[PDB]
Amino acid sequence: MLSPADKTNVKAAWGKVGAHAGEYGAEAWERMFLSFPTTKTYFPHFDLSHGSAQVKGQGKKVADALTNAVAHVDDMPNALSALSDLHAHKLRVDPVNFKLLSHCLLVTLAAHLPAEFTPAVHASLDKFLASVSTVLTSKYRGVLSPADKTNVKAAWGKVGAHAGEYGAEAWERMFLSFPTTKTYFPHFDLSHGSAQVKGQGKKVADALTNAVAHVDDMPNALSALSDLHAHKLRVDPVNFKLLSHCLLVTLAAHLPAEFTPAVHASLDKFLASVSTVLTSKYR
Amino acid sequence: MHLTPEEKSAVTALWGKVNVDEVGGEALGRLLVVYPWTQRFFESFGDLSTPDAVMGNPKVKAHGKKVLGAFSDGLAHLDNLKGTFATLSELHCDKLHVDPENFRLLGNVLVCVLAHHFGKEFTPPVQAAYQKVVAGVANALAHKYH
Amino acid sequence: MHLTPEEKSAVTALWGKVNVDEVGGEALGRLLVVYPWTQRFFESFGDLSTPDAVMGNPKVKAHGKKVLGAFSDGLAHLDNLKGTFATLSELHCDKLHVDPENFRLLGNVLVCVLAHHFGKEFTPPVQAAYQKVVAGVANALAHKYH
Ligand code: HEM
Ligand code: HEM
Ligand code: HEM
Ligand code: HEM
Repeated sequence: MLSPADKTNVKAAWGKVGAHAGEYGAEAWERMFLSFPTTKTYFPHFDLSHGSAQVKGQGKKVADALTNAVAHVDDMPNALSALSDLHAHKLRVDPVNFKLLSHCLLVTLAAHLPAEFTPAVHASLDKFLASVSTVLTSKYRGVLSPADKTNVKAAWGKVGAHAGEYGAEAWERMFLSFPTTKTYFPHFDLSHGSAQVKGQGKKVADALTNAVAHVDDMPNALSALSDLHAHKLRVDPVNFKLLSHCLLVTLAAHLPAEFTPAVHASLDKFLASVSTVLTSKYR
Repeated sequence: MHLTPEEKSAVTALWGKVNVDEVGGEALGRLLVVYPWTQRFFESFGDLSTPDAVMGNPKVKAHGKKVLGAFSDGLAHLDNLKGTFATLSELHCDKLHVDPENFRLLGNVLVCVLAHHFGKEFTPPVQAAYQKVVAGVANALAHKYH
Repeated sequence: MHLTPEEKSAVTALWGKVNVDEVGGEALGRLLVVYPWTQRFFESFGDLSTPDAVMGNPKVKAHGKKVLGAFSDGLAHLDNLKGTFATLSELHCDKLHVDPENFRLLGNVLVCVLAHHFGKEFTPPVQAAYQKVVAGVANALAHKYH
């Protein structure tokens, strides 16, 4: 979460950017189109050659929006509310791409701000751009609606006493399908039927049962686990999306009736909210 | 693309039981419901307002069949996915302008649908083989992007 | 690893101007500062309590030089990264237990460091070539994971 020290560093860096915001913004877009060509799929209607008016205009628009973000960093969701709607409902850019632009904005500022681009300012800027990206993508699907909460409680109620059982299967599925997650468990027997995997699955299922019961107050209900993952276990956040998918596959295989398209959508949203809470204190 | 004998056998055995029409329409429909921004490529398909409309939309069903039929042909050439999908790769980049990340989302949705349809038979080792396969196909479809 | 002749030259030309020890200590330290969860492997290095303490840690600096030294060696084998890094891959998986996502984070941090160090000389096409190389290295280090 952005601290006032974080906000102080961003304001200092962006102020130094000043009236170059536009030029630098254009440069950041040019760098992304060259380094990550898949991003050009969102601009078939643009002349993407170097120095093009369209690219310069995109750069300037993005820079002014970032300036507005900087100037209202304590109220970002409301500052960028129109832009969040527009990316969510019209542009419909896949959220992975925001990371790629963020990286190219950091490379641009680094190349232009040798004095200011210290390790702490780098860290603060990275957090700032991830916060912006989160706010720009927060209406793609949105919070958990009352329909969502109903669907989740309906499906999880049906899980019932099998919570532990399905938890263990979810982990088994993940270690087999995504072998890199095994690096966080060098001290376990990971063979099929392992009691260590079973105990891990039940713990996680018990935590999920708690979140379901506290679906309106998850950050407090999950607080100690958020602390633990962030400060001790220190699991890279990419891994939470992998377990979430494996939980979904497990539910699908055991709930033929219950796993409708609508319930699928609600569960995926739920697990992403859980994952967000669990990684909220990493930085 | 390389798999163990154990993996390839599991993939081909299950696929023999897949009705590509029924599964294809299910997979594309769930993609549009679960990840609604993917709707940006199908504005001509009719109303996509609710899961009810998406799932029974006839154009969704038909496109789904086309997509998984092509997927099915890929499974006949697992050792050369890149050469098998080259033309479609180019089509998706140059004519349709589709972000390849969408190939990954569809891959995961497809695995969910297989689990939903086959239940207990879709065991952890079978899933793991399909995860390799859907990633191999997504990588093959992205290969000619520029 | 496939780069054009021009991509390769631009990579090698800039790298000849790099002080590997200084840049290596800078890249590993910013890694631990910007993505602090990566500190998990380095609990035995001493004080990592502040950015200054991280950047001035002599163990961090020495590890940084070790890592970018290996990287440096691989740039001489851009056409055989997988072969070059195979045993290092096995080591990082079987013995060190390093999630390969860390390799990608380090590659992005290295590109930022090069931009900081070389300013306007680190042009968009030169970044593009470095982006391919750091991804190739990451994929090669992750290749033998099982
Ligand atoms: C920090 C991230 C971003 C910010 C602050 C941002 C902001 C903006 C703004 C202010 C506009 C112009 C709205 C207007 O015309 O009034 C815009 C448009 C647009 N954005 Fe985003 N953007 C971001 C990321 C992205 C990414 C990563 C992509 C795609 C790779 C993207 C694609 C587009 C497209 C396609 C347009 C419309 C261009 C046109 O046709 O004029 N955006 N963005
Ligand atoms: C929905 C996401 C997750 C939830 C709810 C969750 C929850 C938990 C819980 C309840 C514990 C045990 C705490 C205790 O002993 O009091 C735990 C431990 C642990 N978690 Fe997470 N976890 C999640 C995701 C992950 C992921 C994706 C990874 C890594 C691939 C991971 C790795 C670990 C590790 C390494 C342990 C400790 C195992 C041991 O030494 O006993 N967690 N988790
Ligand atoms: C396994 C992945 C996929 C395969 C094998 C595949 C295959 C195909 C095939 C065979 C066509 C027919 C073109 C023709 O009839 O000339 C097509 C078209 C198309 N595909 Fe893909 N596709 C895949 C994934 C996707 C995804 C995930 C998206 C977008 C989210 C997508 C969007 C489209 C669109 C928009 C069309 C054209 C439909 C129209 O005429 O309106 N495809 N695809
Ligand atoms: C370009 C990426 C990397 C390269 C080329 C690389 C290379 C190396 C080399 C050459 C060694 C020495 C092995 C030996 O003693 O035989 C090593 C060890 C090690 N690396 Fe990596 N590495 C990379 C990235 C990383 C990252 C990102 C992390 C973790 C954040 C990491 C963690 C470690 C650890 C914990 C050791 C052992 C230190 C010791 O025992 O003193 N490596 N690496």
